[PDB]
Amino acid sequence: KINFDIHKILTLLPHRYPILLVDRVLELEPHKSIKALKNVTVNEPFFTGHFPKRPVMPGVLIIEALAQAAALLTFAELYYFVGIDNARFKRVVEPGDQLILNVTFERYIRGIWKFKAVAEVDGKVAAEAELMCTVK
Amino acid sequence: INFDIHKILTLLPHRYPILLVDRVLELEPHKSIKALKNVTVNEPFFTGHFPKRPVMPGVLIIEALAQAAALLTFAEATLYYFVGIDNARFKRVVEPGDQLILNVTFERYIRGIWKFKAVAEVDGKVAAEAELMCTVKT
Amino acid sequence: FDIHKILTLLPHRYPILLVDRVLELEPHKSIKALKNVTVNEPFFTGHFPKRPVMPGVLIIEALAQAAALLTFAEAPENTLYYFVGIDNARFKRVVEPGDQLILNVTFERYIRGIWKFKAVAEVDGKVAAEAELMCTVKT
Amino acid sequence: INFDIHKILTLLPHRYPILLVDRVLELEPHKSIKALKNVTVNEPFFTGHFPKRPVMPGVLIIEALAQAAALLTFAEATLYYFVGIDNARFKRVVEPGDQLILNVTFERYIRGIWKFKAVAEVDGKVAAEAELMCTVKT
Amino acid sequence: NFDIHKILTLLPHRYPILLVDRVLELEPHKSIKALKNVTVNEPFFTGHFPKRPVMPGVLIIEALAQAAALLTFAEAFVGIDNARFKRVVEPGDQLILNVTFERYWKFKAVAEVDGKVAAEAELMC
Amino acid sequence: FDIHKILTLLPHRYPILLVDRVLELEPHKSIKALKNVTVNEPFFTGHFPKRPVMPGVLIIEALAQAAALLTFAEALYYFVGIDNARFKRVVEPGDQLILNVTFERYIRGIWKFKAVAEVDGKVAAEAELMCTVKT
Repeated sequence: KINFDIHKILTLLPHRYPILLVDRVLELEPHKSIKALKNVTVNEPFFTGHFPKRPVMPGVLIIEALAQAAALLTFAELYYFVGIDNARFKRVVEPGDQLILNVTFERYIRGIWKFKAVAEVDGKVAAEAELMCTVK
Repeated sequence: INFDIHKILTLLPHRYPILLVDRVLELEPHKSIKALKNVTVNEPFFTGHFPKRPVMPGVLIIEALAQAAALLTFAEATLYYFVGIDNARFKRVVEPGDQLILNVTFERYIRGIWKFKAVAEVDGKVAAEAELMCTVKT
Repeated sequence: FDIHKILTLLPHRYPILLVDRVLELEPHKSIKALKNVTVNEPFFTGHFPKRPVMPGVLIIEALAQAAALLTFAEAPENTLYYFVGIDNARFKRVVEPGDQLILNVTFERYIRGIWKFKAVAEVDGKVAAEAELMCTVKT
Repeated sequence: INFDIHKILTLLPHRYPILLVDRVLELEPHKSIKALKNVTVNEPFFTGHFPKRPVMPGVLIIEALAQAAALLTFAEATLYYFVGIDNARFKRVVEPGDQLILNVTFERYIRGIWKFKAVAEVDGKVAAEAELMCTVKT
Repeated sequence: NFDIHKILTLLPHRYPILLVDRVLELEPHKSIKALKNVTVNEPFFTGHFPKRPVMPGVLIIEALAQAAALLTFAEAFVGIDNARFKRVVEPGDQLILNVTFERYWKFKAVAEVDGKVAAEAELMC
Repeated sequence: FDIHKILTLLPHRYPILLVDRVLELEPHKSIKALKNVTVNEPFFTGHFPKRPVMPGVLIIEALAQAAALLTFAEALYYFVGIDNARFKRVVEPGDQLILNVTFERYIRGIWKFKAVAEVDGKVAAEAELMCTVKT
């Protein structure tokens, strides 16, 4: 089980501020599954407008985080979203949460990858979804 | 009905850097909406996505589709949250210069969940399509 | 041509690269370019908080970046672009999120390091702004 | 009359990233003003203009001067609009480290339009000069 | 024990310099344990440093000082001393902000990551 | 020397490069640098929304980068200590922060410095800084 840091991540993904959303890889079973982390703090650029009176992590960004972990899983050992399916959001995610990013490989069919993805906060499920991706 | 960024601002709580609807082109209240989102290289996400080559992140397209949906909800009538996204497919890369036409049609309401069919078009071709489910709180 | 050719020709980057695409190009004579205006632009938070209004000076900036594309095209980080003068600039319409700013620039004259252009920005076939622009190029 | 960024905040609506006047040093009410604008490399435009060589955009010097003109207009007396720029000349490249002295003398008022003579100086030498036409709406 | 929303009502600080995400334990008028999450998606990381992300030391002091204001204004910046930085704080760290009241407003402060001390300092207000 | 030499010597960038210009340099002994303070800086929007105030810790950071400049001038940057830092003035948009940094001692990988930030000739902040350079 491979474990690596934000420095290794930078060499693997083209994503940068303000939309690189994986801080750390905790466990990685190459080409099979990955456990990554995404710290959530009030000091991130979107919180100021989502929402002014009350900070809420945009759910589309939890999906983005997961798809970035999916990409680490692919690239480890540019990225493009092809499909999102069965996305369910089950908790408002806020400043202070750590966002465990669990993603498993499912299939590859002609340059499209299907992944199963779950984001947890404190053992509970915050969101889940099936992601489909391609590189170019 | 049709309105501008100024009415939009009075209807959505979203602000920069994640207010992603510029104009309402048509609103058939409580039924359907065609809204506009201008994509320009002068947006803060393009610097990181991706440094070599600008690409509008697919998820912000979904996000823009949801704010069109909230307008549909809120117009002719408080925070907006996602509960589900199904059958979300991305068919075209969207770039600086494109106008993102945001077509949203209300489908059902059930115990706080609003469901919509959403289609984002650029030049009359489908860039993304998804089914959206959202709720409203506090 | 598109935002990618544009990126290979101009040194300007965020938050001041204000041309998205080139619609028409009569090489060394004139250019019609496009700048999409959206509320998701960093200057709108400050200009103004109550009511988004595209700042007139940035329309001018967009017109001058177009002029520079006219200059650098059919002809990377270290050749820079500078306003030397602006004459006869008139702002006729307020430009807003939603508007597509059509950037029309025609080359008029070059001498001893200065390019003069006649520039007109339009929104929906109506004149938003017009100016005479004088610019130079260094290192 | 000498006042600071705090009085300034009460008189002008402009805010970050386009409030470009830091301090007023001299005000002859409704006739002339000397304001101040600190140029530092920690300003959001410098990263794009230009990467690897900071250059204050000339149009933001024009903007700074116009805000000094707005102050001249609003003090000892609600949005602000550019109507015109004429005879704009840029004589020095302005950089991080330079203090910009914003000199604005009122010149005429005809049917809604204020006109001003404007000069921006760095270290006693002229960085930019221009004639500015402005108007106040809603 | 209280959250970001509560914090927002007690500190005037806002983005990009509000650096307390959550208060884990407060013993009023006496001590506070506070949390500040560190992620690569914070605005300073892009120039500190370009090759290599590294949380500015002075920002850990800022976070501890905010942790200390919370101690002060709940149930209701003049000097730093003996500040030492022992560990580089990085994206992914959960920065635990410990602040005890030591006299009066002086404080002893220790920012811990993963139970190791990241930095420590005396603070006055 | 100017912001352009400064860029060639510090690795720091926006939004945390906080020296605009070096005014005097006694190589390996001392430095007088400049930091322009303007409302158009990213931190002011949050510190504080009502009322701009430059944060005390960013003055320290400015002084520390002046020390980096001093260390690197005629020959990554890490803070190791800060001592006897007092803040004696509220610095505002419009102020020029004069960054006075004297080098004192290098023992065992630690550079030590006395640092003073002045506004309008009067003292704004003063501190002893300990730093070290890695990689």
